[PDB]
Amino acid sequence: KELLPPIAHLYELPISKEASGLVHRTRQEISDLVHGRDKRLLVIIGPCSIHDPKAALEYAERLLKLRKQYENELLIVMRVYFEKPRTTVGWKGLINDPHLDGTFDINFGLRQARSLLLSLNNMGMPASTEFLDMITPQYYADLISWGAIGARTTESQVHRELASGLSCPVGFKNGTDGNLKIAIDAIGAASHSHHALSVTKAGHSAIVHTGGNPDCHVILRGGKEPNYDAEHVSEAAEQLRAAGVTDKLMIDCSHANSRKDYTRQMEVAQDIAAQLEQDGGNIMGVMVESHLVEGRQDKPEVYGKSITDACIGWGATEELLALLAGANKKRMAR
Amino acid sequence: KELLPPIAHLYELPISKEASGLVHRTRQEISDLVHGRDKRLLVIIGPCSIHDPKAALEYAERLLKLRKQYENELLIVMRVYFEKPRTTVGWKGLINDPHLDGTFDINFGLRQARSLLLSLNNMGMPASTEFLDMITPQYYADLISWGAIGARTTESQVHRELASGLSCPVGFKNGTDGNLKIAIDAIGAASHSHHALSVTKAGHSAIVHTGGNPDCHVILRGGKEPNYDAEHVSEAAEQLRAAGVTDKLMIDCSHANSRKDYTRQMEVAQDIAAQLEQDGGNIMGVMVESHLVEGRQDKPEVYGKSITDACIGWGATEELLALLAGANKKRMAR
Amino acid sequence: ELLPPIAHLYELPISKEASGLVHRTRQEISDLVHGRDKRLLVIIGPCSIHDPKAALEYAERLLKLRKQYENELLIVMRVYFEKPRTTVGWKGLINDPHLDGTFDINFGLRQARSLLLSLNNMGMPASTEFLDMITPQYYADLISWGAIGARTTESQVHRELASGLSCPVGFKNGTDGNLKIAIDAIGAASHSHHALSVTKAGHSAIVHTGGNPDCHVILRGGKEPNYDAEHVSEAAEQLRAAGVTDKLMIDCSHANSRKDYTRQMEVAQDIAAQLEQDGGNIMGVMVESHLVEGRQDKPEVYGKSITDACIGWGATEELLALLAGANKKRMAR
Amino acid sequence: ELLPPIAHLYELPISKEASGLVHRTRQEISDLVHGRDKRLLVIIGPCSIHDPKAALEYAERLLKLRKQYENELLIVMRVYFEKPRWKGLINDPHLDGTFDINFGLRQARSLLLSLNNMGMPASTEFLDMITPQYYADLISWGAIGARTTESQVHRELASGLSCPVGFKNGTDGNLKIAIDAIGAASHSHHALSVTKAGHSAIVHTGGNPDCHVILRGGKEPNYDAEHVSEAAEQLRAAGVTDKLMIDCSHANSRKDYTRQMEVAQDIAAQLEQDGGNIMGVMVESHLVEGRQDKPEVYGKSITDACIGWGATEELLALLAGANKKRMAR
Ligand SMILES: [Mn+2]
Ligand SMILES: [Mn+2]
Ligand SMILES: [Mn+2]
Ligand SMILES: [Mn+2]
Repeated sequence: KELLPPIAHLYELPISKEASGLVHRTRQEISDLVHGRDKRLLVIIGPCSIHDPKAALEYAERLLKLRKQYENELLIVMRVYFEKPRTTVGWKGLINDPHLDGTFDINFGLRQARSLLLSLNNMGMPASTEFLDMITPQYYADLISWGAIGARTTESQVHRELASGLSCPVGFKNGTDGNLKIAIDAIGAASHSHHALSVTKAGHSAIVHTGGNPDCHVILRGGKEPNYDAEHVSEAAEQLRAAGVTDKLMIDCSHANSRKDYTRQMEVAQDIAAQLEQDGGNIMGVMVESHLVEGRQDKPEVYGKSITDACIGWGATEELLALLAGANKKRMAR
Repeated sequence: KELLPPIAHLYELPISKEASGLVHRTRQEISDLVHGRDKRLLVIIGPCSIHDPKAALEYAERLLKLRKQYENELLIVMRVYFEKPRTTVGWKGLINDPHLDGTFDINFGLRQARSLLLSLNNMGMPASTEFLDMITPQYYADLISWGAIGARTTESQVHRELASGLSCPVGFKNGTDGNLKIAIDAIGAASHSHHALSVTKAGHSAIVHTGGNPDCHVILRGGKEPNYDAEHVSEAAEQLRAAGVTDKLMIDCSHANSRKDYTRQMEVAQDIAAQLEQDGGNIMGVMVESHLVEGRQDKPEVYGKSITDACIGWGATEELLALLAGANKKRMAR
Repeated sequence: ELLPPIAHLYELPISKEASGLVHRTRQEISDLVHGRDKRLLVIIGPCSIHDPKAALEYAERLLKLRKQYENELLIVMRVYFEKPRTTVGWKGLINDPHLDGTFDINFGLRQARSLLLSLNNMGMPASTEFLDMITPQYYADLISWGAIGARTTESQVHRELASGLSCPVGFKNGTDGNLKIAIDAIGAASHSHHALSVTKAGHSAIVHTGGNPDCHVILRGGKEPNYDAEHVSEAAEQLRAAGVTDKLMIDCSHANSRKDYTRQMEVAQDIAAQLEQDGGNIMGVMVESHLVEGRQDKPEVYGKSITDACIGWGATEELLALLAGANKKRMAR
Repeated sequence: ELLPPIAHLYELPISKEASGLVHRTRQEISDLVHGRDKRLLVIIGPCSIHDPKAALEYAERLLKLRKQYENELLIVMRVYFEKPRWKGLINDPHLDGTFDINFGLRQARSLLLSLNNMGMPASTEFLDMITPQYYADLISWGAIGARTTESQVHRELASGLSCPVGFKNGTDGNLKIAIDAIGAASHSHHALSVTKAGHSAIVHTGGNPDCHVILRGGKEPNYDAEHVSEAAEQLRAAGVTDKLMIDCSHANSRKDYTRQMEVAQDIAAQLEQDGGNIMGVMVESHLVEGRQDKPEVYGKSITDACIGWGATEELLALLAGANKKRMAR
């Protein structure tokens, strides 16, 4: 199959006025969190990965009510990640393999991804994703209010350059090691201007002079040990001030910080709430892996149940958000 | 100024019949080493970085003599790296900054890199390089007999896919932590077939189905602790066997193993040499950083003196190669 | 920003049934060009397409005649998107799809492919004029017979294009009355060429064409009209002397009709008589027809040309029954 | 695999001096088209270029006459790579039927650049929608063939070119097609083209205000005073420049090279009597006269027969002398 260029997809699914309005302001609102001008708490919450658009839309419908209810405390954004990167061997995600049958139908996957994101934004839910790849971003980055670079790629030069060219805030994860320095450096690198090689909306390789991305930050996501608590937060903030970059950071309640057990996500959030109640001046956000139904499954049999990492279910998601708004209500009052 | 596609470079500088046979043959020869079919020692030696083609060619002429001289003991290949990754400080290498003046001139830079490579293979010197991104390899991979993926991108899914479609053998580095698993996972992923995005010789994005690369292997390059000795090699080999991948590996004499001191490359070589005399079954090659003149300089004033990592000079290079040839002749005769 | 053909092919893939109609009809026409079959090819429909709704209603009506007369005539609809005008005027549905002087080529190519896919799906093959080297890729797969413009029959690059098409192509005699250029053009179109063109992915490239063996001539007047037996017999002699097929198409409209739509029927009558007598050299005719007769400067009335004047449906029924009847007798000898 | 223009522009960028010469020659020919200068444009040289060595040798000689006659004639070399029919130098640069277009475009661009750099401006016929951008930048004057003057896509092409362009009457002898072609190419167009990078694209051309007609025979040869007055009328009637070019070879010579001089004589006399509407002539000329089927003799055509150098000297002197008088009055 010939790969369709971005312009093909952009022509069928142009950004709407409302969607570009929401991306613009959500980007702006998050910038304010990164630089300490607003004290609301970014919450990146949703499925480990998107495998069904229908489930994703219903998830977004519920999430949206809670984003509106808690809007003075939290800034809620949906995880719309298309894949779980592989150490090896599972399913590569919606874009790479949208039919979940090992066919590669990238053209269909990118169309479906663009469509899901346009629809979420159109209903009022801004969206987040991880940019793995140097070529796919162009397809839907205009519908993204916040991007991640993963633990496995935060050290990659071309990923740092990718980030320097995006128009959304970007979070960089510490190494699968626990190494924070690679993420701090990455901030350095992404904030500067670069002469990169990328591919245009028309599908041709090209030189792009990036403008630098001034709204990057660190994500604490565990390593050898969990790095979510106050002491790890304090040490990180120190390192961040020493490199002269922002000391506002995000914490991932999931992955290595929950030690690969979804039931511990709540416990990590409880620890974060307590830091917000005492002080927690260095935290601008959190990350949660959440779905309609808890746990995981190998085959997409059950509706709204993850097929990559296990997630908490809707019930626990309600509790968890209520917990963080409350604790953040108090921090914003001091 | 606009970016030229690989076909423009291939039309000025087509691969000669001699270079392509030299490449086909050297790749096959290295595959024999990776899979334990031959017991010669692969030796990847040469400047930390190429900043001058003239000095580079003169280096190769001398190195060519030793390659012939030790051809029954050592398989010698020139290091032809166009940069040292640098986290935000200094010269971006010869492809990005070919004029060494801080400008960016990638059309000139890719042209000059291909020229050099074409001239090295025509004189009878095979070449090795590090593939950093997904776009530039297409400009000269046909001239490369062995490649490396940088420690910084070892975990990167997109670099693993890159390696899976390269036709040369590829070596992957243990992590900046001393960590071997990530290199072994990389061999895993790079040996499989992948559906990925890349850019054709014509400069267009496209879907590629890679065939998988069977000749990948590990490179031991230190972590917090140097990892060139018997014990580390023994331990490395076990992990490799337990993962069902080749237990033949390469050891970096430079950088962390040298404790970042160019005067210690010889020490590490000695240790490797004693392993070869004794047993050394699991060693298939070594990396060495070497130039016409020893040391380093901040600015490119002195002819044939590195402006990136410090290198051993030509004299010490002859002594080291002689030491390795002699040790390996002994291994080969048992 | 111009979208490559692959973008339109992804949204509007050719269906199996369209695929089979195109294939079948190109072969069927091929047999007319080379005299293996004696049915009369009729290219018929509006001068230009300005409204897909009317074109669809027209195709529906035509399809029924296509079947009624299926043993005497091979009816293929005319789906031209413009009349080339040597003065100011509407640039046609591909360039100006919105009919407001806008240029919106993406929308226009998409709409053209869609109409053409809809027509093949309903069971009506389609013909068109290929006017340039770039747009045909977007829908050539949906076309059973093509024409090269009278203005481009001498153009080497348009001859190279015909050599690459997989449908039969017709070449017109020169506004002069000139037949040599069409004969030369068949000459050239039948050979392999190494030309430059644009790929499905939107890139310039070298293509090696295989030759198009199913080309033929179209008689479209002077100067003086050239549809009668005397002109026909003369064309055939030259075609033979050139060693190319001596089966030809005659255009009932335009200059052969003295630029008057009410005279298309008279040209058809004369062709009917020739078919009744002998007319062994005629393999097809061309007719400008719409739902309603005539023309109008603005698109005010439904199914009425805004380019050249066409006969209406009433006259269309009459003209076709005449050629079926007359060709029935040809085929029975 | 077709290289894009940018690959050839990267190897062979226009020099400071070539840029100057092109801009100046377009501007000077423009002056002839619009009646600010009364020199005679002479488009002269080989029928087709099949050897760059010969072409550079010919240019070297033509240069000397371009200087000698710079106050009377504006001499521009004819650098046409083919004759519509051997498929020409760009298609078949090796003259062996192997179609190495990449080599042929490169060699085409190289020769053009050398010619400009030696002080010799250059003209060619744009046949094709895709090739022009590989070297339009080195051309001071373009032609559209009689066989494409009616083509809409070739009119649009000329609409986007920065050099004056001449349009031929048809193989008819039909002038109206070249007249409607000026109208069309003078307007702005939304046409499809190919970028310097090799991708198809929408380009909005700005219009070409320096176009004009080329009289090149019928029918009956159409070079004389009467035929000229007839064309002028129609051109004025059509509201376009009544200043035109006359081809001395091809139809107007009855396909006879020896007769080229004859046409030039008629033209000279008009230039002396009055000849106000003539701004240019075209002549087919090589180092050696005649023609050949195989390229065995150096400097001799293998498409249309040309005059040799000796006759070129005479034909040029005759046109300069005649035009000096016109410019005197
Ligand atoms: Mn996950
Ligand atoms: Mn180094
Ligand atoms: Mn018409
Ligand atoms: Mn000629």
